[PDB]
Amino acid sequence: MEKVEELKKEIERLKKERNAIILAHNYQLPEVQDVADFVGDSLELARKATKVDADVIVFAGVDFMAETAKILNPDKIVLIPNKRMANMLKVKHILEAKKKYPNAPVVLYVNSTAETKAYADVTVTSANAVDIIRKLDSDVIIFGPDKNLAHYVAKVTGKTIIPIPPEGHCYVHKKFTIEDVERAKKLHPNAKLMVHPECNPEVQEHADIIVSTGGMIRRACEWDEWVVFTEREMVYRLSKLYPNFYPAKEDAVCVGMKAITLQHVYESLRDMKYEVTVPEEIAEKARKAIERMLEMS
Amino acid sequence: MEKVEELKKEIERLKKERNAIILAHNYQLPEVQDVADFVGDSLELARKATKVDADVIVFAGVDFMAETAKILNPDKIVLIPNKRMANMLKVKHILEAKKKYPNAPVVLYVNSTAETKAYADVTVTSANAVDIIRKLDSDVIIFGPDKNLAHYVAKVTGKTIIPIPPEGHCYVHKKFTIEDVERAKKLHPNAKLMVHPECNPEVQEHADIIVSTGGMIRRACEWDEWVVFTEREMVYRLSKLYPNFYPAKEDAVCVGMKAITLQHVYESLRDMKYEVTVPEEIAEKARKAIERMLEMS
Ligand SMILES: [Cl-]
Ligand SMILES: [Cl-]
Ligand SMILES: [Cl-]
Ligand SMILES: [Cl-]
Repeated sequence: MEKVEELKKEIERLKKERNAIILAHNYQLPEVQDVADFVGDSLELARKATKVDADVIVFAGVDFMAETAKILNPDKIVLIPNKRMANMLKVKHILEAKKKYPNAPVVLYVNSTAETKAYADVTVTSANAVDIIRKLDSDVIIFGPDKNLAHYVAKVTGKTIIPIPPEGHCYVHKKFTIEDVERAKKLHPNAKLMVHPECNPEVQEHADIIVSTGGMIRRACEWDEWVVFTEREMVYRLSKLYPNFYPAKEDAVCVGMKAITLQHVYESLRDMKYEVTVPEEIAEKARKAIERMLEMS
Repeated sequence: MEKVEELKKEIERLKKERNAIILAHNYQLPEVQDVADFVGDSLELARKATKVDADVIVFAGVDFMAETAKILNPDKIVLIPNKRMANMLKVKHILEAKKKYPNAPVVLYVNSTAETKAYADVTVTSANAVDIIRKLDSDVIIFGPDKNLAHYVAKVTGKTIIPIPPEGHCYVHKKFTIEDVERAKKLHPNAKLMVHPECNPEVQEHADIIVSTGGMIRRACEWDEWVVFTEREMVYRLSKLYPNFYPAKEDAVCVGMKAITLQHVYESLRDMKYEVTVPEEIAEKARKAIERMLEMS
C-alpha cells in the first residue's frame, strides 16, 4: 500500500521534529514494531526507558507499562497512542498486610497503580517474578494484585505468598467505576441508576438512588427498567420479580479498547496525543520499586 | 558438595533404568535444570512433550503443565516431583457463554481443568495468548480462567473478550475445597465447622453444621471457637459478637507447596513418585485444544 508507506514517511519525519523515540512491546502489531525504534518484553522496555535521551517517548504498549516508563521519565513527555483490574489494590491493603507480616517485602506486579507502587519494595513482570521473589531474603512475601501470578510463584518457589488484596472477600462492588456510570447514560439514557452502598464513593455521588440488596428488591418500582450496580444475580432476580433490568457492566472486559495501529502512532506524534501523567509526589516514590526490579533482574 | 554429585549420579542411572526423560521449566532451580534433558518455557515444553519416545516423563514444573504433558502422553508415565485458582472454571460457564456468543471460540489459558479443556477450541500460554487470539477469525472470543490475562489480551488486540467465569459474581464460597476441610481438623482439632450453603457439595458433606449468613450469627453458641467457611468479614463479625473464630483458609495462597529440589527429582525416579493421571475420556477430548495451540503457535 502507498497509504502505509506515506505513514511511515510521516512517522519518521515527526520523530526528528518532536525529538521522539518509539518503544513497542513484542506483542504489538508488526506494522507498529516496524516504525518502533526499540521492540521488547515488559522488562526490556522498562530497562530501555531508563536510557532515553529524547524529549518524547511514544510507548506502543499497554497502559501500566506506559505509566511505568513515565515514572522513570518525569521530565520527559510520554505518549500512549490509544485511548484508555489493577485498581483492585488499595494502599490500605498493603498497610493491613504489613501489619500482620511486618518483615515481609511488598512485591507488586507491574500492572498496579502508581499510588500502590509508592508502598512497594520491588515490582515484577511475569517473566521475572519467580526470579526476584526467590532472591528476596524473606521466605514470607506480600504480592499482588494478580492472584494467578501469586499462586504460580507460590507453587514454584514454595515460599509463603501473602496476596493483596487478601482473598476470602468479594470485590464485585469495587470493580465499578465512574466511567461505568457515564456509559449507563450515553446508553440506556431513559433509565435511573441503582447503586449498592459498598460502591466507590465517586460512584455513589452520581447514584440516582442508593439501596442495599433489600432496598433494591423494594424500590424497583420507580422506573420501567433499571441499571443495577451490584452482583449480576440481582439483575435476574429483579427481572423475575417485576417483568414490567440491565447489568451495570457488559460481559466483555475492557471493551472500547482499540489495538494500536500505524495510524495511531502517526496521530500521536502529530497531535502529541494521549500523554501519560503521574503526580511527581507519588511518581518519585513509586520509582524506587521499579529501579529495584531492574537491579535484581 | 559430594551429596549433590552423588544425586546426579543416581538420577543419571535411574534415567536409563526407568527409561525416562526429564523436562524442566525455565523458572525451576538451576540444580534441577542441570539434570533435566530439556529446559524451556511453557510452550516449548508442551511442544517437546509431543516428541517423547521414553516410557517415562519427569515433569519438573508446575502442575497444570505436568497435566498438559500427560494429556499429550496417555500411554506413557508422567511424573511430577513434588506433592500438589484454576478450579474456578466450570463446564457450565462455557455452556452459558457459548449460548450467548455461539460463534465465539472458547480459548482456555493452560492453567485450567482438563474437564474444561474438553470444551475448548484452543489453549494458550501467557506468551502466545495475544498471538493466537489475534489469529482466530472471530472478533468475539471466550477466554478464561485468568482475568488478568483476559484484560491484557483485550487491551492489546482490541477484540471483544468474554471472560469465563463471568465477572459480576462472587466466587468466595467456591474457592473452598475438601482439602481445606481436612486442614481444619489436623489443625484446630477441637472445633466444629460452619459451612455456607453455596459451598462445594463435597465440602457440604463433611460440614458439621450448615448455616447461611444469618444462621451463622445465631447458632454460633455451640462451641467456644469456630471454623467459618464463608467471607472473612463474617469471622471478625462473629468475633465481635461473641468474644467467648478462625478463618477457613489461611492468608497465604497454596502454602504447603515445596519447591522442586534435586532430591525431589531423585526420589521421583526411584519411587515412580507422584504420577499425573487424567481420565482417557476427558484427556482425549482435552487433547484437541492443546494440539491446536501447537499448530497456531
Ligand atoms: Cl506493553
Ligand atoms: Cl484510540
Ligand atoms: Cl511448568
Ligand atoms: Cl513434595
